[PDB]
Amino acid sequence: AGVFDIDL
Amino acid sequence: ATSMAYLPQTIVLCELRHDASEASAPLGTSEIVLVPKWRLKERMKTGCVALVLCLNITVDPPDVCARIEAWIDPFSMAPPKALETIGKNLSTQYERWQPRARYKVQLDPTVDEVRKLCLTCRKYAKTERVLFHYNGHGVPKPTANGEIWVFNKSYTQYIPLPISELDSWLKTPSIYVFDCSAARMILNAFAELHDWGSSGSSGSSRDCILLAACDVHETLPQSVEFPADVFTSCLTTPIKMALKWFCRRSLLKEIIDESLIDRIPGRQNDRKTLLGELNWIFTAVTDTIAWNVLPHELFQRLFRQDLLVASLFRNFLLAERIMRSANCNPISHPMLPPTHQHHMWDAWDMAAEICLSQLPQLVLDPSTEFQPSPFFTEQLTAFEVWLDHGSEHKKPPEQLPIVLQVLLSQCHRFRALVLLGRFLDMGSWAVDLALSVGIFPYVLKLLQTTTNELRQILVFIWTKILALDKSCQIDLVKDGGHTYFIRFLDSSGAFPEQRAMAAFVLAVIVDGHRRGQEACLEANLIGVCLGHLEEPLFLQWLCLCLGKLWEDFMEAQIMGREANAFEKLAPLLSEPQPEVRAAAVFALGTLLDEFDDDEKIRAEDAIIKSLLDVVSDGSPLVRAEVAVALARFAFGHKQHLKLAAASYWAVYSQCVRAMFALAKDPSPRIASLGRRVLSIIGIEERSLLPLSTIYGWSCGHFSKPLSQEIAAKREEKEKFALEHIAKCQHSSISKLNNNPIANWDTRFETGTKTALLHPFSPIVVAADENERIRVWNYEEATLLNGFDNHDFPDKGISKLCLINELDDSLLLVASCDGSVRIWKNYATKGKQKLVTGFSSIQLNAVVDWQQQSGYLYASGETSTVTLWDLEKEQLVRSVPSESECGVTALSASQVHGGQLAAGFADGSLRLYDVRSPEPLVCATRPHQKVERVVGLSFQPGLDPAKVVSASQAGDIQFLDLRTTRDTYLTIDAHRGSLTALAVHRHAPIIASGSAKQLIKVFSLQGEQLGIIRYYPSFMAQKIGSVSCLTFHPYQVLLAAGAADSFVSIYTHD
Repeated sequence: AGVFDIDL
Repeated sequence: ATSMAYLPQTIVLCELRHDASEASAPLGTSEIVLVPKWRLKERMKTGCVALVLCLNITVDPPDVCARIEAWIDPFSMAPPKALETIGKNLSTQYERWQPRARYKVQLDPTVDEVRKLCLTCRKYAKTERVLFHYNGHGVPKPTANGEIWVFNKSYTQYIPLPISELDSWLKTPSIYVFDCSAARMILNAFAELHDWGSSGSSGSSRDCILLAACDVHETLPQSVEFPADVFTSCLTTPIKMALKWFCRRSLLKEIIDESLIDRIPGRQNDRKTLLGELNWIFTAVTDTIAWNVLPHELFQRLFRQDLLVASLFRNFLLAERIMRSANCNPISHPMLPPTHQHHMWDAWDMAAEICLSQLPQLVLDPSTEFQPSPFFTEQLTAFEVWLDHGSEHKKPPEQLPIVLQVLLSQCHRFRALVLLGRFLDMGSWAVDLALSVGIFPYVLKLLQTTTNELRQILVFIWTKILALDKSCQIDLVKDGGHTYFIRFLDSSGAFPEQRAMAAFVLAVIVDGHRRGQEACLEANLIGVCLGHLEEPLFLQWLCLCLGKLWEDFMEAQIMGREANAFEKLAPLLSEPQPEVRAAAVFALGTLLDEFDDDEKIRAEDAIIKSLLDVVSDGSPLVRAEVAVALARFAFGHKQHLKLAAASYWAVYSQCVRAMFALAKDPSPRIASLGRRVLSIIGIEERSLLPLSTIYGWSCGHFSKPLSQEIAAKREEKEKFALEHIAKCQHSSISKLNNNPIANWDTRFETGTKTALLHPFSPIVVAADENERIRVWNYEEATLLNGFDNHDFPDKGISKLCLINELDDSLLLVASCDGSVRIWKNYATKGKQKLVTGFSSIQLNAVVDWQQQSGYLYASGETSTVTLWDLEKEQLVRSVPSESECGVTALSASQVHGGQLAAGFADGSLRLYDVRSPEPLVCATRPHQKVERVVGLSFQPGLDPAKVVSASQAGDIQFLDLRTTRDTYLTIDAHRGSLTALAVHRHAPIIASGSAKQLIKVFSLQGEQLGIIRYYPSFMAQKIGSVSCLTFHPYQVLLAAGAADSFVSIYTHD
């Protein structure tokens, strides 16, 4: 959904 | 001092369920529905990319040194290999921003080649966006007739391709990049291609986006410090360009090896490598500028919609800056404000210098002693500074887009989330700002983070989000987010206010959403909640959650029964908090839906019985909920309830009682609900049912963050009172000034029946026999307000009292049928709202209010005195009077909480201590005629002695009940027909009235202080109901009214 990546 | 008995600190009915002017929210009304704006569902994709490259190598066009392109020297490779490599490079340069899209290259093409290129791209990416990249460096400049230049086969001529025919080949969803001189000329052509209109902005219509390198007159740079590919290499390779520009300009250049920029360690994805962290900071910097500069709608389209347009428009702000330095001014079609020289490029310049100096030594050895840049930490601190000072609707916080970027890395995740929550807390506007940046999906993905460090903050963030926008249901359930909060309910993580939020978040997840209900049903949310049922907000929200879960969903209802939910919910119907009880009624209410018994009939009979026990509740909030559950029940049992209503005009006759009871309720909003329930039965298709409001009202608690002048006017009145208490007591009170200070015409046709002097202002209140309420000023000789206490036909006034004298007085108005109505703003010209209304006594009702204890005592021609606790709005006690005749008069002591005096129809007198296991303290006759006690009161003092016992016979009897039964002192006011009595609160003085027109003031020792004779205004000879005698609480002011139509006021000169 977002433009930027996420780290988990 | 002991005079703290005289000044009670107990405030009552000043809670959020008793709300005032703007908000009719309190209850009755449905919750405020919203209409969102941040909504563009179409996550758009650029599916196909056409790179057109018009450069003859060593053949300049005749509109003329620097010649690098796509970071290649085109002279170094020879023309045909050079032009291949530049095509390959530029493709991969773009491809890193959008790897899942098709890239087609066209080198020194014909018009015919460009036609098929464009027609093919459009045919590939039907609705998806197509990107056209043009590079007209080896051809002449675009015309004022709106032309691009290409070739013919043999490369002998420059052929003009008009913009019209390009825009025919590509269509609606498309975006353009023009890296050529005089590039505006193309955008001006585009603007004139279509008919003007089709929009409400500067000059738009289609979904055609256009990036161009320079203005109409301008030409691209020629110095060697820039390449030819400047605009492209900004847009497509920003970091490499930004640094190479930084070296050659700012630091002066010859100190720093420039080619280290090509050999920067790491990859662009890893935020923990020096390269990717620099790329991260860039995105963060650029994206922040765009957000603060652009409006909501334009930013969302360009910077949030398409991963590639977001990249291109981010990287365009670097072009905005660099090109500028080289006599070039680029323009996008959605135009966007001036972006260069923003206080934020400063932060980039700093981070890039700190990077470039470090770079020299990381090459000496891959030491990986790469210190993460302070940038992020530095910026979150400037967000904290904003959150303290100027933290209003005083322009956005600026750092907000950067707070989002930090949520993407564990590095400073907790403080970012903390500060975000701190920001969301300040209001709906701040939730609207956060969601606009694009916090929703990242905060949503964080619902898979097991780190207990977070969860307490994450529940709170989601509380604030769901308090604004209910619709996030769908997204939360689809990702299994609901489980995150169910875990939190069953967690060992302390603090039950956090658990209420969890229950609220789940209640909203479930609210009218069967996908969510079913998901939470499988997740055992009935068990989780019901486990806790064995703090008030937490209890409130367990019920609201449970209620919403089974609502219109019979599987859950079955599960609730066979988990004994009724057996656990029912005990909350007694709880002191109205909010809780009302929520408990809701939950049991939504469990619903000849001679037969299956499982459910046992439950639903037991449920409705337990609801009918709370029909008579003191809080209207509760009563409203009981009527809705009754409406629901009434829907299902019309067959039975009509037959019950036939004979009235097992359990169904009880329901009919309650329906007609509700229809005659004092609070008219409850009454209208009762009238509704009746009409459902057919006394005078689901859409006719009234809807519960307890959930909607409670939700407002969360959409609200989680003073000094309150004490100011409190101490004002306390100082005034304490002083006037001592003066009332200590001044030797003289005779009555028979010249009255007013003789006010009420215009009551039958006359004044009861009256009330205000302590801290110059106000009278009077009441008709039909309960019209006037508010006469005596210092201004004017009317402040006029009422009708209720519209019902059967009228009758019993009592007028002030509630919260020390801080904004509410006017209690007791009616002879036992109804009690409490009004705010009764002194205002016509803005006077009913705060609460309930029926005490469940006749000739008599009532009294005790501010000290919060108790309302009410009785009349009944066996019992009924006790109401108004902090709870509950029927705390039913005391038997033990008289076998009616309570005619009723005085509660101001000083001693709990202790009550009562006069009786037979002339008898009783003390009660309502806080004792046996309430009746003593029962005495005094005065011995067998006529009703018309009035009584405790003596002005600090004991349980008693003026009391004006009998209608005419004798006022004083008695001290500590020592003796018989009387202190008798004074014969009147030969028969005593019609009223007045006993001062503090001053040693009393007064009494007769049906023979006459009023007599007396000392407390028994002296006459003044006779008065209310003369009649015509010859009816009916001044026979001298009903309202009453003293000013803190002053020696009498106030007299009768069966005529005048309220006269007196004083003692």
